[PDB]
Formats: sequence, C-alpha cells, structure tokens
Amino acid sequence: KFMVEVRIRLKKGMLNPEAATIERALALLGYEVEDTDTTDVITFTMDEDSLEAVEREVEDMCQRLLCNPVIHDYDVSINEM
Amino acid sequence: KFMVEVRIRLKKGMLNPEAATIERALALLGYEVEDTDTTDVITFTMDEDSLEAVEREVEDMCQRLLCNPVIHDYDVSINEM
Repeated sequence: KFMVEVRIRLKKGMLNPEAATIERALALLGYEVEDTDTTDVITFTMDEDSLEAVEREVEDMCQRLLCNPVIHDYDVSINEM
Repeated sequence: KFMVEVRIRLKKGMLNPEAATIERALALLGYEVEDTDTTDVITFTMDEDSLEAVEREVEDMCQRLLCNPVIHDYDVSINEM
C-alpha cells in the first residue's frame, strides 16, 4: 500500500568517519574531491489503514531505531501505491 | 561494574558486501588477499546487581537490536570491573 523512504544524514558539523575515509583515500589515489558526504536511504513497503498512521509510525521508527535525531537529520517520504 | 563485548560476524555462506568490496578493491590496487571477512565489535559498560542479569539482558539486546541471529553469529564476553 505505502512506499516509504527514509533518508538519514549527519547534521552539519558532525564528524563523518566514512566521508573522511573516502575523501582521504580518493586524494591518495589521485582524485581531488571536496565536501564529501554520505546519506543512508532506507526504503520499504508497509500496509496500513491510512497515510496518517504510516506517518506517525514511520516517525516512531526513526526516533527509536533508524537514526539518532540528536546527530542525524532525516527525511521521510510516503508514496501511496 | 560490568565490561561487555559483543562480536558480530555473518554466518558462513552469507554474502558480505563490505568484505567483497574490500577484497576486490585490494586486488585492483595490486594486493592479493583471500578469505576476506569482517567482524563488528560493540563494547560497553553496564551497571547491575549481578553477572546473571547482564547476561540475560545483553542476550536480549543482541536478539532485538545489535544483530540478526538468523544471519549473524555472535559472541558475548562479560568481564567484571
């Protein structure tokens, strides 16, 4: 019924070990790239009675499982199938 | 009080995207390595009344949060501080 997509990205100012690791590795391989960042996208279908219930529920999953709002900025898009 | 360490590794036969990614990258950089694997270790202190409670609790955390026993083999070591 509902196609959900959650995008998770560390807030500005927050250290990104992977981003820093990739950037340095690239520099060493001879590639000059700046402002390297990483986003994690979780997609998944869900059955519900309404778009409203999916919203409050997905929001719950993000708060207690998918990410740490303290350090992560997240996006949630719900597309009805 | 208790120093806990949880080691998590995919069961034999299970695809390891990272392990496969690292191995191929290395081969390309000129390094011939075989049987590449990865282990995730989570360590953390915890206050308790007993070593027994920590054991049943840590076991719970692994079952519903730290890993997927279906595809992961895990180790749990508890050292009293």
